[PDB]
Amino acid sequence: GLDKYLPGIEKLRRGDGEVEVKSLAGKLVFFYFSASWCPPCRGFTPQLIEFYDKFHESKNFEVVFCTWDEEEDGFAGYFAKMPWLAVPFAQSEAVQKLSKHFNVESIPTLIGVDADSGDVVTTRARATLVKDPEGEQFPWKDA
Repeated sequence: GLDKYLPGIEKLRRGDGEVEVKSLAGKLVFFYFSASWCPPCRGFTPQLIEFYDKFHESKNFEVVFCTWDEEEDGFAGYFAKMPWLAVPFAQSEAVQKLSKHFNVESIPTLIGVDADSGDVVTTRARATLVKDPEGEQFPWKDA
C-alpha cells in the first residue's frame, strides 16, 4: 500500500526512535507537508495536534510528517514538537518525490491515503480540518 508513496522505506521516526511502516496496517495515513520556516504552518500545526490527540485512535489514523526544511539540525527540534511520525531527514528525496506526486505547491498540506490499498482518500484535509475540528465529516473524502 504505502510502497507507492515511500518506495523502499521500512522505518519512520517516532519520538527518539523508529517504527516499521508495517505497523500502519489498516490505518488511514495522513502525509503532513510542513516546515519550520513556513508562516501558515505555525498556526495550523497545533490544530492538527489537537485533532490527532482527540481522534488518532478512535478514527484509526496516523500522521507522517514530510518535511520541507532543508536544514537537518533544525529537523530534530521541529519534529520534537509533534506527537506523530516522520520520514527521516535523510529520506528527503522520497519526500520531494511524494510532494511532486501529489502536486503539493504550497504548505501546509495534508493528504490522506489508505495504508493497505494505497488509495487516495483526501487531498484537502488541511482546509477541511480547520472547518471541522470534531471530525464530523472525516475523512473528508475527495469527490
